Amino acid sequence: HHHMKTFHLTTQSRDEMVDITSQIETWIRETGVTNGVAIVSSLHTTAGITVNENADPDVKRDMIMRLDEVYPWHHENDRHMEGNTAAHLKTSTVGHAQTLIISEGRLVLGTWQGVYFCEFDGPRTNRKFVVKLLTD
Amino acid sequence: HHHMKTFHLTTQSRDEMVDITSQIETWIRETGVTNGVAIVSSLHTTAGITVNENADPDVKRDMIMRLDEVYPWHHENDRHMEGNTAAHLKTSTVGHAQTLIISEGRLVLGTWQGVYFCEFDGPRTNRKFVVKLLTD
Amino acid sequence: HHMKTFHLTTQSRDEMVDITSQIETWIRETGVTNGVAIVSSLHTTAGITVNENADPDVKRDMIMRLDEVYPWHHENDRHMEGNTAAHLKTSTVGHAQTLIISEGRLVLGTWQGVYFCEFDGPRTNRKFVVKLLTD
Ligand code: NA
Repeated sequence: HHHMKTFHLTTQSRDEMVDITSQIETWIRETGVTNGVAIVSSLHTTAGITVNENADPDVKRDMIMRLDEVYPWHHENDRHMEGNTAAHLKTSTVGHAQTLIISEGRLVLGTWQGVYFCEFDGPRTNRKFVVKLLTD
Repeated sequence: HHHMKTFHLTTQSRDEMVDITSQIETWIRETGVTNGVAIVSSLHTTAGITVNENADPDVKRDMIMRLDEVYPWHHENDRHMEGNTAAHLKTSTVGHAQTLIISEGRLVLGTWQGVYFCEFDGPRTNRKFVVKLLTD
Repeated sequence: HHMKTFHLTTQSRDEMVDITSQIETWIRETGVTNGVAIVSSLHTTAGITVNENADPDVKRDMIMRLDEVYPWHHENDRHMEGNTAAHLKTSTVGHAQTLIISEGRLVLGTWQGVYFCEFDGPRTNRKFVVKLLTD
């Protein structure tokens, strides 16, 4: 498996930030990797990956709200037939992937940092992200 | 071998998203790397790298259009007299670099993911990105 | 395992601090020649970016534009602490950046420097980490 695993999620609304930290960690533990990096990569162009505050759900609510204002869903100048241009912008804005450091078997994250799958075009039943580990 | 290759682009307009997936894949094949990661990095402060929809050109058109509204070219509060502040914002917003996973001698990309060089201050004759592979 | 923590004290709400030289000094001390460096903020309100390292007006303008895109005060914010805008700016530039190391130097274009982006200062003992992976 080359320390690579695909994870599956079902999302429940257009916009959703799903904390995936524990899934990543549990799987690092399973592989036995102690030091290196983890690449966490959405397989989608309308859902991304970010790191942000892990405790107050109002942070992620406010992130979703602000991004909805920065990139409104409807725009008169949009040409992309599918209608989900805003989700493509949001995905490129937070990133499709994040690179995390692994030290002594743990993700190197501050106390309040968690890893989120950022759904911008839900609800969808088939969402996926990949985690790939590289060891020192 | 260092598994690092630099690529040259000439861009033809202020804003341009150029699909560079083939350059990256071709270099992976040439190096014989089967599993690991690829770091794709712009050498510029006014062009970045992103992963987004790789089939409908209207996605790229709309991305450029939306970014132009988020970061208008002319802004009364700008101090940077060269006049390309907006390009600097766009570059930091999409990122100067992306990290991709390599599995079975190919990039791990979802169905519609491609890698784009995002020119925000063209046309320019000597744009560069670097592809660095790391092996398992 | 070539990982080091660095502390910074920031001096205003918004500050872009050039950390390039600090990263490069670590690399030189470890003797790592080729690989990658992962530069990662430990904070949800400060990020890491790569941008223009010569003209201070670029980073002034970056801070200004970000403050317009994500205004500090917003009637619809529910996060009562008041620093929502810092969270958005952090996710927008990124909490971390990956840099290539070649011949003991960061692979950076002429005007490219690495910045710690404070969006909720001034604070003491802001931190980032640098992890090196060698070929
Ligand atoms: Na970003």
